[PDB]
Amino acid sequence: ISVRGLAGVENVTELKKNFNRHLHFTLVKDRNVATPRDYYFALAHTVRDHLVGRWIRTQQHYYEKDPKRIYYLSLEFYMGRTLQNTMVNLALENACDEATYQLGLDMEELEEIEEDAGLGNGGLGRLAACFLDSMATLGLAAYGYGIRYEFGIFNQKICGGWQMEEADDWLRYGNPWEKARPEFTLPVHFYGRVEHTSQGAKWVDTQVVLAMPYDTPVPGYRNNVVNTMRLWSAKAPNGYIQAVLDRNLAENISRVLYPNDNFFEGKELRLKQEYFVVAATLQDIIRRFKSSKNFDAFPDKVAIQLNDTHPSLAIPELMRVLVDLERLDWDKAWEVTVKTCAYTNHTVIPEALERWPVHLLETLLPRHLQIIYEINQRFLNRVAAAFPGDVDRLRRMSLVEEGAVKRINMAHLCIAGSHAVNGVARIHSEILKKTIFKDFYELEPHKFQNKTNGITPRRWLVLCNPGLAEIIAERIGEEYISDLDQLRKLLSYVDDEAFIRDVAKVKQENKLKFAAYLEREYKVHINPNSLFDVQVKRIHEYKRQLLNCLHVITLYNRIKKEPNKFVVPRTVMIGGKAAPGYHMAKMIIKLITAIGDVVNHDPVVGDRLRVIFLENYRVSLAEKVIPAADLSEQISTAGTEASGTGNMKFMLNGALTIGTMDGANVEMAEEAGEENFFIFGMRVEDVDRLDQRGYNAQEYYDRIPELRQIIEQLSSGFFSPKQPDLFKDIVNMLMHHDRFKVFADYEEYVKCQERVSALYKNPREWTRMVIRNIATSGKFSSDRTIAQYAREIWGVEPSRQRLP
Ligand SMILES: O=c1[nH]cnc2c1ncn2[C@@H]1O[C@H](COP(=O)(O)O)[C@@H](O)[C@H]1O
Ligand SMILES: COC(=O)N[C@]1(C(N)=O)O[C@H](CO)[C@@H](O)[C@H](O)[C@H]1O
Ligand SMILES: *Cc1c(COP(=O)(O)O)cnc(C)c1O
Repeated sequence: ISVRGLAGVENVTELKKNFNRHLHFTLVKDRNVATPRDYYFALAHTVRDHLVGRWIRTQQHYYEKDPKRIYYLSLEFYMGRTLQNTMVNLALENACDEATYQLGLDMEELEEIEEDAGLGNGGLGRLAACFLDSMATLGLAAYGYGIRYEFGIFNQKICGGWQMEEADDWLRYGNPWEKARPEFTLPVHFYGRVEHTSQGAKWVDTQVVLAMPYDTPVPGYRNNVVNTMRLWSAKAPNGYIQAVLDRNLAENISRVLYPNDNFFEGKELRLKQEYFVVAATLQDIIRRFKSSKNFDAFPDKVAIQLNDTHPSLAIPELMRVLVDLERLDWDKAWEVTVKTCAYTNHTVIPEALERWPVHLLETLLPRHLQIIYEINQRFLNRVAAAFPGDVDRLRRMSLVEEGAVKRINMAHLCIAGSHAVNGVARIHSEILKKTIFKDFYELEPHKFQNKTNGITPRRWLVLCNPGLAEIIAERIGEEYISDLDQLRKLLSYVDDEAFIRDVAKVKQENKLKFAAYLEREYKVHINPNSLFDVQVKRIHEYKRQLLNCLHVITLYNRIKKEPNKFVVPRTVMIGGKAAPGYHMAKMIIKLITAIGDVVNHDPVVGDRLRVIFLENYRVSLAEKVIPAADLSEQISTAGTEASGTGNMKFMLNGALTIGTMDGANVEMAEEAGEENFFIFGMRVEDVDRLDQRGYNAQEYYDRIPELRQIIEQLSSGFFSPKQPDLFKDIVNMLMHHDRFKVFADYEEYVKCQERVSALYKNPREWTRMVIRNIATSGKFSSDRTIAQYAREIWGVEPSRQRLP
């Protein structure tokens, strides 16, 4: 494969030399007892050596040049594995492949040893990771800042058809990429009280937790740029035994990632994590600023991007530093703060927005609450000046929410304290200005923007689908890898017989490889000559895995009704993690496995239909299953999925999409042409009209015989004979408390699925439509998204110029 680079003779020689050297000196092993794991580590250290010179030169270059610095703060960075990504970005893949082969090893088998760095829940976490990759590739002096969790998202086991959570001890064998930096450890304060003297305010009597940074290299695509991701680790400050044991209390701050996707859990520990990242990060930012070329120019030299409201405390924290410590007058400090910060909102689901009770804030961060109240007062003074007499607007826009439990609306704080606020897909950003943040948009229309998400073509095409990346390069070269819009050139081949044959060959190759993986690793057998119908994403009610479930049972029931009637064979795969405390999501996973239990063992169905639940869906699994997918399920209720990103890996990897007009699905359909998509169901307007007159699930049940049959099968125990009432909760929700209107999209979804099967019956036309999708996926590269952030928000110009 040409996109994988050269395997120079000297390079290969040197690599084998360093591989053996590391096995000896670093791993302290000898070939006779070395395990595949040992070899994986020897290769990883060998590959890591190649990043060092560039890492040092890059950071040195920024200190010398002093460009504006981009600080991307996030509580999640779902990086996945690093070995292949590093070889790809450094053009070492073929060289290492040859070197390892000459050493009698299979590089791919070695790659399977590496643990996914799973410091993320799903979309938002992965976006942070794609963004890091694009910022480096675009030559931006960007710094990823987060927290080094000891345990990322739990490993999902399925036992008896149910999800079981196991700690994700990803650091057991170490992390060869990161570099501990204990020398740059910083103090973070908690609790305490505030004193107002003659020098202003003073935060005193605080408890200290130390933040120790660990730096990870972030390589751009062959431009010799290696940026940094700095993750903070909590350390206790500098009878007796119990006192030493109690050091765990402070160190617990960075122990584990809260496993919630699109759900706010107001736990004090989570608040600590948020302030922890923010306080330490901002000390780094101020220090760099001071040793650069004073505060008037701070915004010209610093950009702080908030990945949702998670690190929103950065606003009052910056004000605290500027006012309490640097002694800037409030007004000036605020001007600087707003010009420095920008907020990215990723959801409209109300239960996902952060609203911290004021008592928690008053106790844990007394000075920050005082600063927040002052920010609010001045902000509401401006609202009042702009809309005199509009008292309810004041109440609505306030950073303070009034109930039994007074809370602080973190999103309102972010809008008030940021010069830019953006949504993550056109429809979502428009919805923001129309509903949720309408008052704010009216007060400051210019603050509001859109930055449609993207995914990186390196990990999500070149790494995961080398076969596809190769046939594409065969026709248009390699420029598209960091200029995805060039994929448009592929429209010239919709009628090219060789390309049509190869696109289909590549997909079938991936399907065989994926089938081999499931047999080997999970001992699951799937029919390779079936349509691979895939819905992989976190289990949620709004994502409607349940709708997928209704369809699957429909397919089963239709086959049983007319057994001799031909149907396009399908392997329906659903995978994803459920937050541990999310009851319905866990019941849904169980229904999925229970459906398979019946469907997969009915002799009449045979291999015409199979339903499997893919265990432990994570980034590394996404890289295997997405390239093998024929149909991509993106069926959230219109208006609920802010953007989605899995939708865009599927499109880029040759799968056709069946989905609603939600999030970026809208833009995806627009780019490819609705005739090349399988859009169905209610649009946002329809959902609202239903909400206006009231959603009554009974009407659909009463009017659709096939739906009725399925609900009665669930309620009577057809999918749980030993426990007839097992799914009563799902049925009750669907029939009476379905916020996401599953029944309302059932008929159109089943009809749309019929249309999917019809096209699949025509391999040639299925493939030509696929080509029209791949060819128009360019807009969804994260390089485009990031270039937009740079020019429209950060005020810096991206660049593809190589470093020496
Ligand atoms: O005072 C200094 N003298 C010379 N080089 C420096 C100095 N401070 C930082 N650097 C260089 O700039 C890099 C950037 O460090 P940082 O951005 O503060 O993490 C350092 O690793 C050094 O190469
Ligand atoms: C707190 O809000 C979120 O986490 N929002 C989400 C997500 N759950 O991943 O963010 C990602 C990245 O923007 C979006 O693609 C997705 O539709 C949205 O739901
Ligand atoms: C991309 C990705 C997600 C987000 O997928 P959506 O379908 O947009 O929710 C979640 N998990 C992993 C492992 C991903 O790679």
